[PDB]
Amino acid sequence: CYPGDFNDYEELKHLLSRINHFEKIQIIPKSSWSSHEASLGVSSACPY
Amino acid sequence: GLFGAIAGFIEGGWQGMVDGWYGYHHSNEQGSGYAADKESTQKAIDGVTNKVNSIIDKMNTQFEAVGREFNNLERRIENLNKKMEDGFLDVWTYNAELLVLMENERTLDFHDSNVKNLYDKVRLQLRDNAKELGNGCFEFYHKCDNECMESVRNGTYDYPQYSEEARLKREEISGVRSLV
Repeated sequence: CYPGDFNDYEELKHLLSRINHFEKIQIIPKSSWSSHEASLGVSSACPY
Repeated sequence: GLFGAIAGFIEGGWQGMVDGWYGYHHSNEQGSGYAADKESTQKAIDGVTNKVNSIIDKMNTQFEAVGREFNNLERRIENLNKKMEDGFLDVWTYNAELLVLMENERTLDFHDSNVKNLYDKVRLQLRDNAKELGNGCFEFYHKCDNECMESVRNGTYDYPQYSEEARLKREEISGVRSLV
């Protein structure tokens, strides 16, 4: 929705050809962001 | 199968005919005995030998696969390579099977006529002079010794030499004398 490109996109989808199930786990909590501001990375390009 | 002979009216082959593929068995005053027809076995071998070398020759250009090495993020042409070689190796494996399956049918039927064409050869020489006994075998009217067997064996029998002899026998086992 925010435009650009997905580097090596097809090589991935192909790798997704062999996978039957994901499990999304949390590697970096949004809460734990230190001395930056994680909350205000939004854009009208991507409306919810 | 197709031609009528092998596993047909000639019920079963003989174990006694050791020297060749098709042949003769006779029975007369002097002896009994088997004798392979070499001429026409040798012609059948010619044709099978040629069939075998026919294939061999036809698959010297068959698809040779030398390998290629591939990267981690080239994964999907690595695959394209694998799809291809697996592809061709399926297409030629099919071919090599189907050809054999097809040539085997043709070969077993080749013998089947070989035998029958032999029989019909014997038959066309000996005509009225012999009885078609109906199981692969003929009994002669005129009594025919070893030297005369050969002629049938080597296809130069002489009808008009035993004619009377034979047709004196036809003349009588027709019960035609029995009116005097």
